Amino acid sequence: ATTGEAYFEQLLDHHNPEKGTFSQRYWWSTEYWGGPGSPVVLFTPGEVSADGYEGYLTNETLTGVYAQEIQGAVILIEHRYWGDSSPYEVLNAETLQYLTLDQAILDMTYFAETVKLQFDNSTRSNAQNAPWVMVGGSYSGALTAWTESVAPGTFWAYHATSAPVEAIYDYWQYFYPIQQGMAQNCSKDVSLVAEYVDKIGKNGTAKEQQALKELFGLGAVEHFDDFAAVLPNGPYLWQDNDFATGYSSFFQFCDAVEGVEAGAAVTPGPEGVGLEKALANYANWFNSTILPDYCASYGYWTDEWSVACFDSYNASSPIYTDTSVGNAVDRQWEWFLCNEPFFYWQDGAPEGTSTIVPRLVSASYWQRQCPLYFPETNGYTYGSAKGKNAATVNSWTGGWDMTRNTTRLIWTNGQYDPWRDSGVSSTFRPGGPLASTANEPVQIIPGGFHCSDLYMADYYANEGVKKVVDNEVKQIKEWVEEYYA
Ligand SMILES: *[C@@H]1O[C@H](CO)[C@@H](O[C@@H]2O[C@H](CO)[C@@H](OC3O[C@H](CO[C@H]4O[C@H](CO[C@H]5O[C@H](CO)[C@@H](O)[C@H](O)[C@@H]5O)[C@@H](O)[C@H](O[C@H]5O[C@H](CO)[C@@H](O)[C@H](O)[C@@H]5O[C@H]5O[C@H](CO)[C@@H](O)[C@H](O)[C@@H]5O)[C@@H]4O)[C@@H](O)[C@H](O[C@H]4O[C@H](CO)[C@@H](O)[C@H](O)[C@@H]4O[C@H]4O[C@H](CO)[C@@H](O)[C@H](O)[C@@H]4O[C@H]4O[C@H](CO)[C@@H](O)[C@H](O)[C@@H]4O)[C@@H]3O)[C@H](O)[C@H]2NC(C)=O)[C@H](O)[C@H]1NC(C)=O
Ligand SMILES: *[C@@H]1O[C@H](CO)[C@@H](O[C@H]2O[C@H](CO)[C@@H](O[C@H]3O[C@H](CO)[C@@H](O)[C@H](O)[C@@H]3O)[C@H](O)[C@H]2NC(C)=O)[C@H](O)[C@H]1NC(C)=O
Ligand SMILES: *[C@@H]1O[C@H](CO)[C@@H](O[C@H]2O[C@H](CO)[C@@H](O)[C@H](O)[C@H]2NC(C)=O)[C@H](O)[C@H]1NC(C)=O
Ligand SMILES: *[C@@H]1O[C@H](CO)[C@@H](O[C@H]2O[C@H](CO)[C@@H](O)[C@H](O)[C@H]2NC(C)=O)[C@H](O)[C@H]1NC(C)=O
Ligand SMILES: *[C@@H]1O[C@H](CO)[C@@H](O)[C@H](O)[C@H]1NC(C)=O
Ligand SMILES: *[C@@H]1O[C@H](CO)[C@@H](O)[C@H](O)[C@H]1NC(C)=O
Ligand SMILES: *[C@@H]1O[C@H](CO)[C@@H](O)[C@H](O)[C@H]1NC(C)=O
Repeated sequence: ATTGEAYFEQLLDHHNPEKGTFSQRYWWSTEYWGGPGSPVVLFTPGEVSADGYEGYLTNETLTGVYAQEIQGAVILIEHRYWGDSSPYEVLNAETLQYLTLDQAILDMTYFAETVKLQFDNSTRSNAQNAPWVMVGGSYSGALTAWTESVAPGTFWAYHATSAPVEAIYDYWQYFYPIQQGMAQNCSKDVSLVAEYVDKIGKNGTAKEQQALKELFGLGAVEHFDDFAAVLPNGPYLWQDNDFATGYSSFFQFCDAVEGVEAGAAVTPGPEGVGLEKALANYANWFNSTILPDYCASYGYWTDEWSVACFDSYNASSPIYTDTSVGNAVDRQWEWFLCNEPFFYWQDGAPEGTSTIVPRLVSASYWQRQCPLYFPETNGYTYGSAKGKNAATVNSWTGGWDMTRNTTRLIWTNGQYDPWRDSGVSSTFRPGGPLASTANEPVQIIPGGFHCSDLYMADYYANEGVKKVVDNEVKQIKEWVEEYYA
């Protein structure tokens, strides 16, 4: 009773049943369940082992809150090819061929119709006889949206928060919301430094380049674009923020760039400190607070001051060659990027557009790594090597244009979510950010980050988030009640 774990026999290839099944881990809770015929909330963590995600079964998360508000069960399902839910122990271009969006979608619908639940083994709790609500954020949010688009008729309702539904090759706009959200002074100074790094990369002497690398403690990094590629570590911490993280790693970064200590009486205004100070501060912040134990955290290395993990040009690096399901880099997600292909390459902005990341960090810098991760094996290669591209995925899914004709799907996006401009509220989406309708609601959380509505800590910290949560819960509750009308 109440909680449990089990294995579901998921179809390897939904288009060829006869190729067989594999074991896929899921967890359940009936804590708020009303009994046979009551609703069910389904959620996958997405691109990660499900270990330590048990919280999504409780009302400390939005999934548990939905369940509580509609008297439903809650099921956490581990995504295929992660954790204990991989059909193969070795992951290369051949074995990864069944890690595709299409498969992942049909997993969800097939599971909802097919699973034999321990808590109700009469089919009264399956999707045929009870309203299932699929919820997700980030990639899992996209999978949720993509399912409503590609495979409607199983789930009663869908909620996708921070969903990158549009595949984008040169996703320089990853950084644009960070640039909008950051302090004026930090934004300006980080920009200065990023542009200076471009300048030295292109038009500097060998000594100037060696010296610049020394400032960051990266004298030993061979390729100048590998060095440039570490600078985004600053802006990347924006993605770790929510409304309950306070003076987080990100805000420490900005303070370091501006050159002040936490709680300083005297701070610079919006003008900032300028290049000379900013560069010094940025380099020292990285050298002293980020570099130590950075490579060691991958497990493949152990020296505190190692720079081995920064080498994107070494084809033998364990980052590329570790084919195991438990690999440290999440090559499973890299597969989706190179194969589907999503790409989502996080780049410096085009000439003529202000950037907070060096232009030397380019789409090409990332695309070069795909064949290192996935060398041709038995004639099998990554999709984008056979000229599959962004348009390939978008034609089929609809991308951010799947919004034309939707049924009981609600969206949430964050004002300053790095993933915003790959989703329906992108400032760069043709027709503009998607206009909310009663049929297809979209809310943008003011000052929001990535999936800021999933954590109930954010509900209590922030009025904006509470507002948004109340609305979307009420919307799911109204839609769910309609099922029984
Ligand atoms: C120019 O450059 C400046 C330098 O970089 C730059 O400055 C800083 O700006 C950033 C951006 O806002 C500041 O960020 C944050 O800081 C907030 C915390 O502040 C206090 O604490 C820090 C750190 O110190 C302490 O803690 C450490 C250990 O953790 C100790 O070692 C230490 O002893 C301290 O206790 C400190 O730096 C701050 O200091 C200043 O402000 C105090 C007043 O509070 C002054 O006394 C002091 O002199 C400092 O100020 C001076 O600078 C300001 C300008 O910033 C001048 O006006 C002033 O005259 C002085 O010169 C504070 O002591 C932190 O809460 C912020 O985070 C919140 O928001 C983010 C973003 O949304 C959320 O992700 C996060 O979860 C958190 O959210 C919550 O609060 C929101 C309300 O803002 C709310 O919407 C949200 O829901 C959530 O709230 C709820 O939770 C709260 C608890 O977390 C709760 O209170 C609330 O009720 C809700 O429950 C953010 O991290 C950064 O601190 C500044 N750094 C400085 C000044 O040193 C400046 O902005 C740039 N300017 C321009 C124009 O570009
Ligand atoms: C920026 O990054 C550098 C590495 O790229 C850091 O360095 C060095 O770090 C330590 C600390 O100085 C040196 O080590 C020694 O530490 C022990 C401490 O007891 C000594 O007993 C012994 O002499 C060690 O050799 C490293 O050797 C040195 N590494 C390299 C490759 O130079 C540097 O500290 C860092 N700068 C900042 C400000 O953090
Ligand atoms: C979140 O869920 C918990 C656990 O179900 C809720 O907790 C408790 O509150 C119930 C309703 O008031 C009580 O009847 C239970 O005795 C109590 N359970 C436990 C284990 O402490 C909690 O209220 C929910 N949070 C909100 C804001 O509704
Ligand atoms: C490229 O990566 C490989 C694999 O990690 C590096 O390999 C090796 O070098 C280490 C550093 O001395 C040795 O300690 C390892 O035993 C060794 N491992 C293997 C599998 O060869 C290699 O040095 C890297 N090459 C460059 C030029 O950096
Ligand atoms: C369903 O569960 C009940 C629980 O007691 C069990 O007795 C019954 O045999 C189960 N039926 C089937 C068909 O598995
Ligand atoms: C480097 O030099 C070229 C040619 O003078 C110039 O047009 C360009 O702006 C410089 N590039 C960078 C990145 O600063
Ligand atoms: C929208 O889709 C529904 C369900 O597939 C369909 O029945 C309806 O006719 C469509 N409407 C439009 C305007 O395309």
